[PDB]
Amino acid sequence: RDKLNNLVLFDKATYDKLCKEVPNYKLITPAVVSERLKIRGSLARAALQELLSKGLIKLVSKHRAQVIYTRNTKG
Amino acid sequence: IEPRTLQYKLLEPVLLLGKERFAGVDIRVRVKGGGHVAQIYAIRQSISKALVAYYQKYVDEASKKEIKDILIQYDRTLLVADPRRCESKKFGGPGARARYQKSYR
Amino acid sequence: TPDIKLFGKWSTDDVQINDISLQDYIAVKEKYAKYLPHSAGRYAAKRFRKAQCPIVERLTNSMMMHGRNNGKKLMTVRIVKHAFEIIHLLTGENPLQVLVNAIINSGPREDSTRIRRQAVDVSPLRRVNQAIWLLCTGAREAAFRNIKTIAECLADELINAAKGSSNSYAIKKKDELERVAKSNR
Amino acid sequence: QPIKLARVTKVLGRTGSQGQCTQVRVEFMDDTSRSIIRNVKGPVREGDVLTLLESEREARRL
Amino acid sequence: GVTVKDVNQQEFVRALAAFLKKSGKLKVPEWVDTVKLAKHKELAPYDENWFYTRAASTARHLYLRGGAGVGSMTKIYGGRQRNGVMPSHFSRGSKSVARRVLQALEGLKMVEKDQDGGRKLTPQGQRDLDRIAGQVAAAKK
Amino acid sequence: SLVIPEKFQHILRVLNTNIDGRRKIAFAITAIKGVGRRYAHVVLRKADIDLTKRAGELTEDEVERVITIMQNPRQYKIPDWFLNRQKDVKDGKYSQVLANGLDNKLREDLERLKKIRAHRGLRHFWGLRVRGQHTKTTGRRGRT
RNA sequence: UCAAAGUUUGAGCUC
RNA sequence: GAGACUCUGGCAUGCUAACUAGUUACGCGACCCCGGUCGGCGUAACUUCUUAGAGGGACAAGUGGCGUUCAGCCACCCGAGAUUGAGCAAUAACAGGUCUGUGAUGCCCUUAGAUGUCCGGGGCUGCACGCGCGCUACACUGACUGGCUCAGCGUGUGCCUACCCUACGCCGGCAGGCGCGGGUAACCCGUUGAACCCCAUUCGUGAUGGGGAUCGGGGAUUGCAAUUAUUCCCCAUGAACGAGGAAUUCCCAGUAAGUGCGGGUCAUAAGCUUGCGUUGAUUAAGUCCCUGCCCUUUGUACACACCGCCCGUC
Ligand SMILES: [Mg+2]
Ligand SMILES: [Mg+2]
Ligand SMILES: [Mg+2]
Ligand SMILES: [Mg+2]
Ligand SMILES: [Mg+2]
Ligand SMILES: [Mg+2]
Ligand SMILES: [Mg+2]
Ligand SMILES: [Mg+2]
Ligand SMILES: [Mg+2]
Ligand SMILES: [Mg+2]
Repeated sequence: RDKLNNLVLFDKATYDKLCKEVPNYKLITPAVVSERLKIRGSLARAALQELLSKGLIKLVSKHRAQVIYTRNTKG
Repeated sequence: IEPRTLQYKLLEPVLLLGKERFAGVDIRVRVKGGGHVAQIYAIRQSISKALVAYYQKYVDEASKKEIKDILIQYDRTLLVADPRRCESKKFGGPGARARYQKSYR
Repeated sequence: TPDIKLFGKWSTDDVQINDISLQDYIAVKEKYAKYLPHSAGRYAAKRFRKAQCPIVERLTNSMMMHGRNNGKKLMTVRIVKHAFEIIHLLTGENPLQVLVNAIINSGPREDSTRIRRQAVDVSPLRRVNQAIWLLCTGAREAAFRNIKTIAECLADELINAAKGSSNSYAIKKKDELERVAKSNR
Repeated sequence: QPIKLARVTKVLGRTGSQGQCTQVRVEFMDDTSRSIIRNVKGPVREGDVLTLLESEREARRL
Repeated sequence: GVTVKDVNQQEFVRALAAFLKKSGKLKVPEWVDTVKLAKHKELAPYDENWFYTRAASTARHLYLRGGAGVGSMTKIYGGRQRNGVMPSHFSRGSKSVARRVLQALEGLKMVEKDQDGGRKLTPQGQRDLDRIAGQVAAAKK
Repeated sequence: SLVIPEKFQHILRVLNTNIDGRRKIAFAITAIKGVGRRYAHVVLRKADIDLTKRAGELTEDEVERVITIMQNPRQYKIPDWFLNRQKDVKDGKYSQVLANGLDNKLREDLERLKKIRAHRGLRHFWGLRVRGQHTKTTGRRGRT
C-alpha cells in the first residue's frame, strides 16, 4: 500500500540545504534524515558520518543495529 | 566489562552502599553454572555478600548490620533468593506445557 | 556517586506528579526508580508484587511483542533507554512527567462488562496496565517498516500521547469506547 | 460535571460473569463526608482510588 | 600493563590487522580473495584483509586457551547454520581457511607447536599481544 | 560521492541484461545473467573494488571488467569449482556460458533428454516432483 | 422484567 | 484413592573419607611498572572446595482478628528453606485403536497341478483436488559481515556385527586425504572449547540480503540397489506472504514466549520423535458468565440413555 521511493544522492542545492538545516535538528539519525528528505538510511548513515568527518555533529550512541547522532550540545 | 549492556545492573548495589565500604577491598569474582545473565545477576549478589561477610567476620558486626540494613531498606531481592529456574519441555506435546495437540477434523 | 546521588544527570527532588488522581498508586518516586527497567524479576508473582514492579519495567514488558522479540529484554530496554533520553531531548520535560501524562490520558477510567454490557470505572492496576499496553501497540504500529528507529519513534510516541493528539491507536480505542458507552449506558 | 476521586472503604461484593466486578462503597478524599456505591471491573481492593467523570451512575448489585 | 581482556575487541581486530600488515610478513595465502568464510556463510568477510583478522582471533584464542587445533578453533568458532525452513544446527568453520590461518601464524612466529601437541603462544607472540594491547589501550584511553 | 556522479546510469546493460543502480555493488551486478551473488562476489575479489560503494557509483567500465572476467573466467583467473558452467557441453573448454548461450544450452538439455527418451526428460515434460514430494499434494496454482 | 438452539450407517447394544 | 511412600533439590566448613579430586602455606623463572601472570617447576599434611556412604535437618516456629478461642483461614511478621520437583496414580467407560512387533493369538479356511515358501522388482513417495500435525515468512526492537562468551543434556573401538572417542603437524569451499599419540575412560575424548550476550561496520523500510518452497546443469559422499530427487556439496530462477477476517492452538513464575544444544534411532545423521541448556514477561488471588467440570435439589413418556424419544399430511 505505502512505499518509500528514496533518493540515493544529494544534489548541490540539497547540499546547501543540508549544510544549513540538518545540524539544527536535535535528533540526527540516518533514519531521521531519510524520512524527512526521502533518502536511504545507509547513505544517510554515511552522510551523518560525513558531518562527523567535516566536523559538524557530535555522537550520542552509535551501535551496529541503531545509531544516534546530534548537533553538538546546544548550550 | 562485557556484557556492557548489563553494567548498571552491576552497580546498583555498589551505588546503594557507596564506595566507602568497598574502598578497603579488592575482590575478584569467580563464576560458574547457569547462563551469562543468570551468572551476572549472581555475581551482583555475591560481591555484596562477600563484603558483608568481610565486616561481619574479620571486624566488628555493627558494620555488617549497617550495610545489611541499608540493603534491606533499599531492595529485598538482594536477600530473598531467586529460586527461579528454567522449566523443561515435557513429552506428550510440541511445547513445554501443552499435552499433545488435540486435532479435530 | 556514593554518598549524594545525581542519578546520572537527574535530580531526585523537583519532579512534580501533576494529576492528583494517580498520585499514591503510581508508586514512582524516591525509591522505586532504578537504573534500568530490567531487573531480576519475580514482579508478577503475587498480586501486588506486580504493583511494586517499577513502571519503567512495565513499559519494557509491554514493548516486547510480535514473536521475534519475546524475551529480548536488554534490547527492548535499550529501546526504552534511548527513547526516554530522546523524549527529554525534544520536548524538554522530565520523561516520567510526559509519561504520567500518558498514564493519565491513555488509562481508561472505565470499561464495560456483563452485569448488553454496562460500563464501570476500573481499578488502578488494570487501568495503568491498560495505558502502558495501549501506547506500546501505538509506538510499534507507527515505527513498523520505516527507517526511523523504534527507540526514536517510541520517544515521539510518548510525546504525542502526553499531548493527546487523537492520532494514537490508544486514543482511537478510548474515543470509540467512550462515545459508544454514552449511546448505550 | 467535574471530576471526582473516591477511595474504596469497603468491598461489597463481586458481580459479573466471573464475579469480576466489585460493587464498592467509596469515600471521597475531597469531601471526606460523601460516599457512594458502584461496581468496578478489573482487580479491585478495599482502598484504592477511582477518577469518576460522574459519581451519579450506580451498578445493580446481585 | 594491558591485555586482550582489558581491550574492547572491535577496534582490537582493526589495530591488529594494521599491526600485522605493518609487519608485512605473514605470507598471506593466494586464495584469500576467492575464499568464502564457511560453506554455510553467504558472503566473504567484511574486512578486506580478513585473513589477518582471523589470524588475530585464532592466535588470541590460543592465548586464551592454548593447544587449540583446527577442529578446536572451529568448535569455539561454530554457530548457526540458519537452515531457513529446516531446523538450525551447529556449524564448524571452513577448514581450508581455518587451517591456513593457523599455518600462517605458525609461519610468522606468533604460534608454536608445543611438545606433547597443541599450540602455545611464543615469546614473540606474547610480546606482540601486550604491545598491541598497550597501543589499543592508548586508543580507548 | 555525494554530488551526483557523471553519466549516472539509472540502468546499465550487460549481456543484453539491464542492471539496477539501487542495489549495492556486489548484489547489483548479479542482475547480470550467468553470474550470481557469490560468483559476482568472486569477480569483485579478483577486481580492485571497495565493495562498500554503491552500484550507482561504479562506472560502465567496471561492469564491463567484471563481465569480461566472468565470460572468460579461465582467461581472468576464476576457479573451475566456482563456475556456473562446470564441464561445458560443446567443447569442454572453460569459458562462461551466458543468457542466450544459456537458453540455447537449455534447448540442448531438452534435446538430450528427449532424444534418449530418459525418464527424467519425461519428468521435465510431465512436470512431476522429482525431489521426493507427494505430487498428490502439490502444484495447484498451475493445475487449475 | 424472556425474538432462536433442527438432524445424525442399513453394515450387528444385550443375560 | 488423595496423602503417605521412593528418588531428586536444599541445611549440614558436622561423622566416615580420596595421586583417576584437589588444597592451603611459600619460593623460584620470562617479561611489565617488590610484586602481578603462567594448564612452567619444587616443599607436606588435610579434606575448606570436590566426590558419596551413613546419620542428622523445619515444624504453622511468632503474632493479630475470626472460630466451642476447637480445626484452622486471611493477612502480616518471623526466617537460607513456611508448597523443590517428579514417578506412581481410584472405581468405571469409548464397543475410537492395536491379529501392522514376533513361533503374541482364538476361531474359520488353505498346503504340491499350492493361496506356502525362495530370488528380483514394485506400491507405501503413483496425482486435476482437500484437511490436520508441522516448517518458513511479511523485516531495522532487525538482517547482512567480522570479533568477543558462561552451559546443560551427552558419547567413545560392540559375542554374532561390518561402523569408536579422539589429542598433536600437513591437503579440498564442501564431501573428504598423509604423519605419530592418549583413552575401553574422573587418566584420553573434555576446562563437556553452545548460542545468546557484548563491540564497530554494512544494510535501509524494498515482495528487501525479508521468505527459501520448486528445479536445470554439475561435484562428493551414504548404500547391493533410490526413477518416488540417498545424502552433502557448487552456481542460478526465486510463489504467495507489507503482522492475520469468522474461526482456533498455547500460558500465572523462571511460567508463557525468543534462541540455539544433545540423545534414541544412528551407513549419509534429526526432516521422526524425545530431551538439553540460554534470555525472560503480562495478567488473576477473583469467579464459575463462556467452556468444561464437581455436588445438592428438581422434573422426565429417555435407559442400546438428547448423537434421545416421538407426531401428522402426502
Ligand atoms: Mg561461539
Ligand atoms: Mg422459538
Ligand atoms: Mg444413517
Ligand atoms: Mg500420595
Ligand atoms: Mg502374531
Ligand atoms: Mg530376490
Ligand atoms: Mg526500523
Ligand atoms: Mg533468499
Ligand atoms: Mg536465487
Ligand atoms: Mg409429574
